[PDB]
Amino acid sequence: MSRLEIYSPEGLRLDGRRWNELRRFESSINTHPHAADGSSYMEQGNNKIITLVKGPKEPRLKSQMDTSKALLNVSVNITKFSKFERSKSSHKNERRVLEIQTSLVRMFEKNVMLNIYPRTVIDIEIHVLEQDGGIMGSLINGITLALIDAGISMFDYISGISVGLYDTTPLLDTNSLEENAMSTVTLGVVGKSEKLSLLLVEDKIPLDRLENVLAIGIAGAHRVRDLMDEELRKHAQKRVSNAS
Amino acid sequence: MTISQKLHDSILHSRILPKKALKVKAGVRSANEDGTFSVLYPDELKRKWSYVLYAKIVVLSRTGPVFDLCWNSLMYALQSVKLPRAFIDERASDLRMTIRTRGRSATIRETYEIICDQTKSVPLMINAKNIAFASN
Amino acid sequence: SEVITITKRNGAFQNSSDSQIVTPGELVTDDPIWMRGHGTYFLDNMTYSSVAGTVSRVNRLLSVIPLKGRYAPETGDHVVGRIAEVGNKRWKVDIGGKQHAVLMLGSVNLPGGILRRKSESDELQMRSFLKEGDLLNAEVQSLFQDGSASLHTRSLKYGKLRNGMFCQVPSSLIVRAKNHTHNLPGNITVVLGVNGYIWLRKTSQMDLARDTSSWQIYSDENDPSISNNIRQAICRYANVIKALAFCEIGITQQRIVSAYEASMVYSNVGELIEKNVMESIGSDILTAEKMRG
Amino acid sequence: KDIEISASESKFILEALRQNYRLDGRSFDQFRDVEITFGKEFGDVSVKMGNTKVHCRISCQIAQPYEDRPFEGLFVISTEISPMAGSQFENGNITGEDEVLCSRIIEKSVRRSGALDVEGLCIVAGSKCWAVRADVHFLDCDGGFIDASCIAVMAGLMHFKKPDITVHGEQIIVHPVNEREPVPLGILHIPICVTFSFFNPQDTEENIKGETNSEISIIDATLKEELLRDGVLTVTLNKNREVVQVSKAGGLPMDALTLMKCCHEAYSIIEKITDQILQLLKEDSEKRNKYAAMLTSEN
Amino acid sequence: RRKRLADGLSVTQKVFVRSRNGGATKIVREHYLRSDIPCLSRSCTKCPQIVVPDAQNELPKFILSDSPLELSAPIGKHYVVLDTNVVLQAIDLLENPNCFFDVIVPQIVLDEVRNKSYPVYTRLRTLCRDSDDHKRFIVFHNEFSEHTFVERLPNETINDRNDRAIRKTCQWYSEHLKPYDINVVLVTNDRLNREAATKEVESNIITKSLVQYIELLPNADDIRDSIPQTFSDFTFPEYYSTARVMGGLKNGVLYQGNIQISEYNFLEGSVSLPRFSKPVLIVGQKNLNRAFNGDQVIVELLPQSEWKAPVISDKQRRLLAKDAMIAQRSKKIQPTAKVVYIQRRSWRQYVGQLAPSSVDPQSSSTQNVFVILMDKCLPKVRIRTRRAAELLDKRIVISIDSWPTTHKYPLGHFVRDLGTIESAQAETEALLLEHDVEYRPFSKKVLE
Amino acid sequence: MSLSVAEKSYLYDSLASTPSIRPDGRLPHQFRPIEIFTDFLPSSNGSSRIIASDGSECIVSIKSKVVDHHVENELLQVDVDIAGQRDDALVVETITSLLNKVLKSGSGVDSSKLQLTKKYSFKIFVDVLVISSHSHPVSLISFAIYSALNSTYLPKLISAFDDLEVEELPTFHDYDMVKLDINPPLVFILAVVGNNMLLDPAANESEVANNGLIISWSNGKITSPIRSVALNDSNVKSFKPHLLKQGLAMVEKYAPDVVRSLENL
Amino acid sequence: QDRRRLLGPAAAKPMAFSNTESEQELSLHTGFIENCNGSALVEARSLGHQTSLITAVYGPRSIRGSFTSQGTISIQLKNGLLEKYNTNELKEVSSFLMGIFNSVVNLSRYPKSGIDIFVYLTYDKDLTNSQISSLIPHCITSITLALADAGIELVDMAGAGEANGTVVSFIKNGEEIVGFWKDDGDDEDLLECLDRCKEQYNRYRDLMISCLMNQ
Repeated sequence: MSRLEIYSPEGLRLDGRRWNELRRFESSINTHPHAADGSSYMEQGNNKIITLVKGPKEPRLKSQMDTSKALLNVSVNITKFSKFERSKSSHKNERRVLEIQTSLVRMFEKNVMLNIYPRTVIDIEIHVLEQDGGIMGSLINGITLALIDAGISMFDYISGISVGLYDTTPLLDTNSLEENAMSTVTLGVVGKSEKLSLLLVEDKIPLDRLENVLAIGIAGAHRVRDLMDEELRKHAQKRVSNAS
Repeated sequence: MTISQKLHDSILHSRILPKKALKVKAGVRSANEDGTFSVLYPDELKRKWSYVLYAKIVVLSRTGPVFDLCWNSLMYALQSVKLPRAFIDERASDLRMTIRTRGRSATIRETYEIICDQTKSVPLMINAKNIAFASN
Repeated sequence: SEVITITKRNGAFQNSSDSQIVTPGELVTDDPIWMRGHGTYFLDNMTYSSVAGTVSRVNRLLSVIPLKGRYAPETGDHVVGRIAEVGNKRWKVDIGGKQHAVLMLGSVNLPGGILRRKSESDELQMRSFLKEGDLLNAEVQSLFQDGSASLHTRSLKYGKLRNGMFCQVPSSLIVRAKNHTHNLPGNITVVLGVNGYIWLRKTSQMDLARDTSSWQIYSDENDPSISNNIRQAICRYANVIKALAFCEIGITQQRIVSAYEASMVYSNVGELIEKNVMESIGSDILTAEKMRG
Repeated sequence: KDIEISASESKFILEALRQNYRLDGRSFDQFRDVEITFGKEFGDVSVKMGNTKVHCRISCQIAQPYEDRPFEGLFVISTEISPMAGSQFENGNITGEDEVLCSRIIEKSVRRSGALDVEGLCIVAGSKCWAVRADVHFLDCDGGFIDASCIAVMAGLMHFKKPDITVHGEQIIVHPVNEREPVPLGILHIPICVTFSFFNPQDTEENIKGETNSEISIIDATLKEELLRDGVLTVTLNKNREVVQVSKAGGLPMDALTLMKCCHEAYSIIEKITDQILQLLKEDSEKRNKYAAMLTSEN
Repeated sequence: RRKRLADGLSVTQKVFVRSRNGGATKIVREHYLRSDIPCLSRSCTKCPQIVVPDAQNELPKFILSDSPLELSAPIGKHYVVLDTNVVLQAIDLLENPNCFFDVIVPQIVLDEVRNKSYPVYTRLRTLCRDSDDHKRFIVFHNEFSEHTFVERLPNETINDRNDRAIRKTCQWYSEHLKPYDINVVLVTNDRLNREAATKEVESNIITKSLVQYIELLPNADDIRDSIPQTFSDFTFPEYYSTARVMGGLKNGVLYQGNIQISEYNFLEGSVSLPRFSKPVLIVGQKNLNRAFNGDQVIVELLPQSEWKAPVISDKQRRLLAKDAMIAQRSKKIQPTAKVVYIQRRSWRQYVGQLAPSSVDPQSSSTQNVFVILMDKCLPKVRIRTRRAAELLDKRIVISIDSWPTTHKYPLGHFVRDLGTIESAQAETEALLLEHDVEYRPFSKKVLE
Repeated sequence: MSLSVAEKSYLYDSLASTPSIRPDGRLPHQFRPIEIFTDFLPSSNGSSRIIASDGSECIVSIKSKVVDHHVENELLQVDVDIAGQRDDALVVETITSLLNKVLKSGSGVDSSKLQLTKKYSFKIFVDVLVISSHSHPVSLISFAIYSALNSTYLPKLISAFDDLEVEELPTFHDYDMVKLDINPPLVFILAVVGNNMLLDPAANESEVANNGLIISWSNGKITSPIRSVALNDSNVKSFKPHLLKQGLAMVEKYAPDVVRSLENL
Repeated sequence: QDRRRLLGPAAAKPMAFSNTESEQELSLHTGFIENCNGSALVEARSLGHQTSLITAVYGPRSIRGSFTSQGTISIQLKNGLLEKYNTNELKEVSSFLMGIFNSVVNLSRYPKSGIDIFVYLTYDKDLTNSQISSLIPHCITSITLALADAGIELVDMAGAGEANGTVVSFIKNGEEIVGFWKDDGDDEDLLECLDRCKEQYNRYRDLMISCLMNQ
């Protein structure tokens, strides 16, 4: 029994949001010029991520080398101050995390034009600072910045969002309070399409909603890569207008 | 990683140690007059307690096989082990606590922390007629 | 009269000519007549960019030049290499670009010259002439199938550095010209790499020879006679590089001279590090750019 | 340790899908046949689907519960690969990725899903509970391990029984095995996972901006089939039509409308196989009791 | 501070510290205001312009009529906006079918109820959805409302901004209800909140108390006995503080359970504790400490000086608590306990009968009466009331209001007017509810 | 870094000048320009964000916790993360173990200000994430922490504080925070070249040095922990002690001006 | 738990108990480990405090990494039997160790060659009714004797002396300092902190050279 109010009959959420609404969504480009040529910062609500990309460059060992394409390393940093309650132990080989480290690779095996970057290394650095739930799709949207943040060869935008289900009703952009309150699904959505990169369900879901549930998140996901685009573009105008 | 196993194995196969030798006979520290403490010890016989022992072997300047010297060095350490006098509190403050279920409840048992004496000790009882030695 | 810049800003993570600017995933057109080059991928009509960059339409060739990326190596360029590794008869050496350049064993100026011919004992002395991290002048020959290219030293003018100091910049602000070695009043010399690597040293006679012994081409020696008036004059040219780099300024040899004389306000050379004052001198030259040419 | 296959062989299968053929002899959307056989012990089973062979084991013992959930018993699944089942594998790599790809599934398939009542492991609250163990062994791989280990664990839970208990404070009376019977366990729901296996016959762009969905999805990749696939997807369901987990972790891009159309076909498959377990559990226990009838009349 | 979104939409941070298990756990949330907040009424024509469907694709129903009970000018037509306290005092007055048909529930008022009582919070959740043609309850989410949202002022407690926002909540209302001359009536019980509007501080606002509202009804005589509310021989003790009992629970000091107070002995009862085998008696009128039978309470053992044979530190009591289990194994002298806190009242609506001694025949005015309850184990309740000559040969519903320090018998108020003593219909009725039998007809949300 | 030998002479030449010359030519006691941000992780008791001139980058977080100050000795804990490195590495653990000593509970730390009750107090967590460094990073890291403690608010006690007899469970208000009054220490990296002593060694300056120091500043003075410290290990030379005696006031007569620049609000 | 070792059943616990200018002294010995090429033995006993520890040499071992011009030192501090110093407490000392020997060892004599140093904090009494800081100088002495036993090119018998929570390491008969370590103490006691350290250093190095030249 929860002593609180999940979703109002008057249509409202905890901050008063509707079921089809987002948090405040902020990106940034070239946050760290002195660090790497890929440096981008995310605020999606209180989900705050520093995203860092190194490459395309020489390996540390000739063993870790291919004569066909690039490699992709995922290093996730969950701080012990990432949550309200401070976690005791470190996470650096936690089997929960390694799954995502697998996950973003296979999500991003297929945007990178791998053949045109052979014998070189791409390393993607993650710094999870403030954690607000919706944690999975929070990452991917930070990734899509960071590859463009160096301008690496690719096909498309890739969008990510967790969308939750309170009993019948979809919830775009849940939080961790709502995440522990109901069943949620995250979608790794590619560009403008209807094709998926990531699809992950932990919670128990009745089958019959799911087609409708999947039909929800696309309009959210399309508005994601929407808001990424111009925000890059108004940055992109700021270069040449003052470069030239 | 073989070694600590291999010893323990034939130590069991030595049949040196009945667990009667692990039976601990604790006292209770009588909170006596004007703030003094004497531990009432029972003698010659509600919970029970058991010693569990440990060993560490450090090996320096390995020149060959080690197992026999691993064996034999333990044996002389075995005869030198005193069993320190363990006692519990007279009535420990650490008592039973309850935990609420989603309507029900249970009781944590009282936590009598055994304490070994700073001073008293007894030796160790050995099946001495089975104390082997090693040779390769 | 200070030690450190401590200025405070609390309560925030952060403080917060027309051409086509295109994104990845974006259609350019589907006129089939266009040709498809760099930054471009496609499906039979659909012209699709892949980076953050600009549409370049060359006369039938459409291609996308990005804005962000590493240094692009091209042949015949005058850059600076830091010695990464030694191979079989090969060397590895950083450009700053995507990968290392390679450098053949006989690709270098031998002491005594060509009268010193080949020897297999030379690979027993690879570490003799070269070792790690060292800096030099190199001439970009040609490439491989990928885009990785190689170097050589076909002159006396190319060779291992000494007599000064290194600095480095983004590769963008370095402008192209028909010349790259430059000699500056103060008896000193900039060796602007294209790739973003910058070496200063004292003007040699060979430098003086450009405008009117040979056994010292792997030495770690300098001229022993180095005044502080040399040395402190190095640092004044040193910071004004980073001034223009912080101010995003295309390097003109004259602008440096213009940077140097504008820096004559400040004799305290340590004051050449200020975020404002570098920007102020940066603001000076751009205003001074609005007079001459 | 690297599997080497010719690109000529790579095109070959890719052609066979382009003419709707696959090498095993099944349909695209057809699953292998499953042989379930129990050992004499409870929680002992050998499970076999053609070439892939597995074996698992259920046990339990006495321990205290955590501080974390002081109400509930303890349970965990080991899935340590031995290089016995194929020479690809390290000696017990718990840090390999595919291992984790085998791990987190069965972690979510069982532990976070909760088919098993852990609260029914509480002997006495906070003092003594059960420590229930699930060691998964692989024998020989033709893929479908994560579906096989899905089954063989859930097979094992429906065959294990735990012995008899009597409590008096500390006087906790574990009875002899043969006087007082062992007692089976409480399963909330029965999950069955399904591997889906994905093959672009085209480049990237005709998957990306080629609007025409043209991507072949099959069930239960064989070993050679598995080495060329482009995306990886597993869903899990029950008899009560709820979806346990879904995991598409990247790989090939993939239409949503396919996935629902995929997951419906999962349902009719898994239900028939589920009941086949259910009879065989009964029928073996019937054979246990008919041989128990062949024992007491014998003795 | 606050920030803006491009939809004209506001975003700010509400942040606090969770005090659970004594921890200091800082909790931060973002907060949104919207500008599509409906006024939810019949007469307004612009809040129905902004109403948008839900995920089930519905635009909801705007039910507060143009026609309230109209009263004497300067009331005229009016709506009612409440206090939590007047709800906390008079929750059953709200459930009168005869009156109060059109009430806005403010969101903060909604929350303090959800802060205070869970099944009382059910009833407002019950009434608002089960509002009908007659009686109409809405919930206005005023702190989701942009135009009524306020902040924490400097040097402020949380109570101040509560009253100010409710004042702010009413302030928007009549402004939106100027075009139809339906007023808004703010009801309170707080005398300091009945002080700041005496000067009419900012808003020319309708600040009346309960009775100051009640004294303006056309039919207020029937309802004023549903208004909630020396008498001394000694003084009863009190109940322990919050940090005292939470400080008592972990150490094994304090105990809770249920108590049974005897009918054959009104002043003696025992509990069944989880740590304890035998029913541990609590002896003494002060030791029962003005709780009722069946309630959830929190008890403390008594010293052996008060133990019965058929200190400052809790270092003593625990060792004495061990001696209780010894005395529990005695069954010759067994311990006594007393209550020190009440975990929960098991109060509800109650039905009884009055005392003929308590009533004056010649009087027509307000007077004290005690109610003889139908529960034999529970004592009489002083009822300050007018119409006792009516209700003496009649069945009644009360509800207990409070227990202050002095009163040997509690303050409560009559709620529902039932019918004649040993009439078959009325004796049918209380036979249902005092046996907990639902009888009310199926409501408007049922028949849908 | 890996630098070239011909520089390494000239760099060791120019800095060991008797009119000593930095590669950027500052005065020998100067530091380099930085940027200091805090108060930006609003889930935390305090936050911090500091920017170097070479782009070295760190953030230190402040989370608190209420604890019994009798059952626990260390009331204040430091925990450090460097990006790019294993837990097991050297430079990690030494710097980690250092700042614990620097913030011992009564050495320069005024744990009475941390004290909640006669029974309880505040466990604090100095939690450190370094994005990048090109330096021996330590003296940078203290600086943000100094601002981090100067950017930390704590919820207010409501009830009383004597829990020996009555044993009350302490109560906090839900909005009212008070700033931690504290006098945090500071750390300075030093280096010895020839007969010269530079302040704030940059990485080039850090490379060529014969040896270097770490000096603990607290309370407006020099204090412990103080360690002689290697930067490289190809150029490690010994040292006259008066040079060691020289640097102390050389720190100290320029220390509070850096402090007052940061004691500036 | 740890699947690699024998740690007993988990619910056991170890046993518990409750309450119911001076001279330092050495005994220094070499040549007693046949795995190594340099060994040194140290006894220490001072006033409440008795300490014994072992320093072990392996060198020159090959380096599978790459080319270096010269040698490379590796130092391990490991708990012995009773005293358990903290993990991060250890390596800080290991950091402080390496700095001094990098003003000692002719690494230029030893290209592409490794140095392995194993220090076993074997057993310590502290019967006294910055606890690691009291054991610093004896390490350097224990290392130096073992490094003489492997016979490696060392510039000086360098040693450290202690004065009350302060460690200062010398060369040239104290005429230069090579390693500085300070904890809390007084303020500006440095000049006396020169002295008592120096004379112990003046004591110790003579004790060391006696241990070898007389053998």
